[PDB]
Amino acid sequence: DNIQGITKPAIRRLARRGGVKRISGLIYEEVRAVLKSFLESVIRDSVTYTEHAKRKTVTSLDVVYALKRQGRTLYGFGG
Amino acid sequence: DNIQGITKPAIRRLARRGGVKRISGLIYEEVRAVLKSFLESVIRDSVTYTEHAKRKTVTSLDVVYALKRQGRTLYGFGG
Amino acid sequence: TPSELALYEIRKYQRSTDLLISKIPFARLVKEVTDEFTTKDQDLRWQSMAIMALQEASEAYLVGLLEHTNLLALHAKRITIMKKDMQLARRIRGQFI
Amino acid sequence: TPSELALYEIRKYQRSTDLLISKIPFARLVKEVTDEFTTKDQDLRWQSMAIMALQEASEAYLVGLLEHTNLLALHAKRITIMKKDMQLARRIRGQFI
Amino acid sequence: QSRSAKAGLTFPVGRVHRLLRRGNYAQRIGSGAPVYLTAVLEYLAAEILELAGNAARDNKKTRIIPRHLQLAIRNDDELNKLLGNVTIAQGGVLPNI
Amino acid sequence: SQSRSAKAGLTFPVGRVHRLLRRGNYAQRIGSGAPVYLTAVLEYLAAEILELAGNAARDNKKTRIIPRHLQLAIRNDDELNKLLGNVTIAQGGVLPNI
Amino acid sequence: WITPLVIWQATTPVDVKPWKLSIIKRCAMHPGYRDAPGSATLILQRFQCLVGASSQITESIITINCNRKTLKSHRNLKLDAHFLSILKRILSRAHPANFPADTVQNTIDMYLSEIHQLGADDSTVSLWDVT
Amino acid sequence: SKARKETYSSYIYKVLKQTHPDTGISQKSMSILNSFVNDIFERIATEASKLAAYNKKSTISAREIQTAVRLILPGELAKHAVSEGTRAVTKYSSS
Amino acid sequence: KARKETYSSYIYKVLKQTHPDTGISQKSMSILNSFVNDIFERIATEASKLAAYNKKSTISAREIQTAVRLILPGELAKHAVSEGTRAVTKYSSSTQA
Repeated sequence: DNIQGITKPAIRRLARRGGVKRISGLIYEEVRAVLKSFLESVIRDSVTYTEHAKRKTVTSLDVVYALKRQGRTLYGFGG
Repeated sequence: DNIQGITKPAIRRLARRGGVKRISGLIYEEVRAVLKSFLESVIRDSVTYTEHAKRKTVTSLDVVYALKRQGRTLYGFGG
Repeated sequence: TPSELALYEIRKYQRSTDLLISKIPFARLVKEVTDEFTTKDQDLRWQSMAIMALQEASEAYLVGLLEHTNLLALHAKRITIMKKDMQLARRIRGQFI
Repeated sequence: TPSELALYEIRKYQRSTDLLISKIPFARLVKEVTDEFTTKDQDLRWQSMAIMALQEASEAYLVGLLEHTNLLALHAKRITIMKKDMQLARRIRGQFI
Repeated sequence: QSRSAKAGLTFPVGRVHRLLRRGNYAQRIGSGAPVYLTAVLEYLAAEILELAGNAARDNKKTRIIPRHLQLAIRNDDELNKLLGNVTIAQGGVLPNI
Repeated sequence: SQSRSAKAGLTFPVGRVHRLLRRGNYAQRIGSGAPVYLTAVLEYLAAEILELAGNAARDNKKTRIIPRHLQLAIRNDDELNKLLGNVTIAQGGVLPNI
Repeated sequence: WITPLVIWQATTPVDVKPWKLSIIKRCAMHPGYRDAPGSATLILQRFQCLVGASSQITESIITINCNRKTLKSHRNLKLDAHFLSILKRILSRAHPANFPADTVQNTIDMYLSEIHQLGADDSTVSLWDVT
Repeated sequence: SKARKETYSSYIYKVLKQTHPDTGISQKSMSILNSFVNDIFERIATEASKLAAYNKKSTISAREIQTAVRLILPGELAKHAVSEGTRAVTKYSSS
Repeated sequence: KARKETYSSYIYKVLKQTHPDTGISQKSMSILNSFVNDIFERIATEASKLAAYNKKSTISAREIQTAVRLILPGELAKHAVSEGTRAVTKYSSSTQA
């Protein structure tokens, strides 16, 4: 599975960019779960936006607006 | 003057409502400081609303409007 | 035992719904704070229902902060809420900061 | 010493600005997730700049969560981020929960 | 015979129509929007009132209180997440167990 | 005839802002002095951020301004970090911390 | 009463003199005071923030430390509100546009807050560096 | 002498009596319910207006309102809400 | 040959006055456009909300000044209001003369 495709070195890299030194073995699954939940929310919002737009293709505009719905505004796209 | 006027039994009742069973000494004036900060943050926008309205009294509508602007919506006070 | 009385009053404040901070001192506090923000030409005016609204929001925020500090205390293996725990709660929730 | 190499690569990732998760697997992940949400009549369509946008927001959120977990770890006197610490960070920030 | 009487909605329809027109939300308003919004509002109000009433049944009191309203809202996890940012006046806090 | 952008001494446009406010469906009527005030404040904010980004680039001694520089300036300035606490910048990275 | 005072006028590493440290520490070490260990702890803490780390001053405090409820009460300085309220009015009346009442109360408060913080905690100047 | 207060009080009371007549309402609960209804209506209306303005749609219709309520209300309540709303609109059109 | 409204050349000219030479990437230009659009939208929404609150059909210089004072922290807000006041006074005086 490609959710398992997220490799352990990637999660180690992420936690270290956060600023950790030692990482336990139970962190990777929780990181995958939280990423899955955030993705589920953003995708559901983007999909309902594009379903209203009666288009079979989503757009960076719709992704930005899902992000603005979540309150995490993203810059450098759309406009 | 009245910052110490907020008496420590009130903070004790707040701590008991929160659910703790042990109390230190620093938390007293830390609660006083955080209350002062929250009060100033709300009061600034409440006074801004009142002054813009050209009225020279502060009302429940103005304070709940300031709270909703902050994001901590308050119910049961009308408007 | 102190724990018995402590837990009894925890029960009563868990099913209590009254204000815990003195009304006249709180009114004076907000009174003098909003006079501090004011120019010398005028003085502001305030209303009782506004005072209750501000107090109610204030203790909603305070109860949230204090229960989060209690959770941090449980994390730190200490039943005592302390200075570093309160600092950490304030930082992590990070409102108007 | 392991600490020397660890700190060197911490330096390089502190002044690094590239994506850290593989592009094709991430694209497949979002691909299959959004097909999972779909009815059987159609299939959705996606675009590369949208993929970068979603990935960028995802790792912004992830870096925030991980640095908060590191702060909790410092609070708990342990240099190791662990299950309870991550649970606590997720709860306290409490987004879409 | 009122439009609300035909619609079967307790909440009025022309009221919502005039509110939508007054609020300049759009340059031109529709006709099914007021009835749809009124129906949604009535459903939500009936749901919250019924849950508060059930909380009252469990409270064996003929008078319902903001205490019971907070009980219903916070006990329903979905409603709590929908209304996470609001604070109920004189609502109290939930018992630990 | 010179433009009232030139009357206001503002590089940012006033007519475009006025049209956007008229067609933005914000209020029933738009004030005459509203667009000039809005253009002035927008230009002041943009100029301040551009000055900060240019200072950051000069400190970094590259003539090109990058999202990394923009994020660095925004996160280093408290008055801007307060206004932009939640928004994230694409390809901005994280401010280096000890 | 002079213990809160001594905290105030001495704000420099120079005023933190070892002969002054010996006198303050010995009084706390002296048995017949009943208040020097409470008084010396704040003075030593005030002297700590002035000179820096001062590993010599933390070894003296831990020897003279108390249950620190009284130290919390000793950290707080109780000044009469009625005394200061009249003083603010008196100062403003005598000297207009001098010693404002708001700052007079504020100046006392930060002097009081300094005591509270103890528990938690031709000479050549170049015109080139003048900013 | 006083401009009438625009509330939903009579309709909320009627809904409660339709459900069950034994109990009553307190004034604070009444204000809480009024504020909640007003907030929900404002949220939905603002969302519909913003969504219509996005697709340069000059008008607001049932489709836009349904999409807005799907955006705001979580799916569990949204299913029942859209079902009942569609029922109401279709029966109103029939009438 | 249809022109799309975007504050690109104007920000380029502002940078030209700021420094004799300074390059900006396309991503940086898009970020600046998004930021200015966000700020304009926030201020316009605040002004419209204030007008709706005060039962006023129109917004004006005072309305926008109050709105921007609300949005910005006071330190930048005083600079912004000084900007607006001197700009509007000099614009009105030029028309009269």
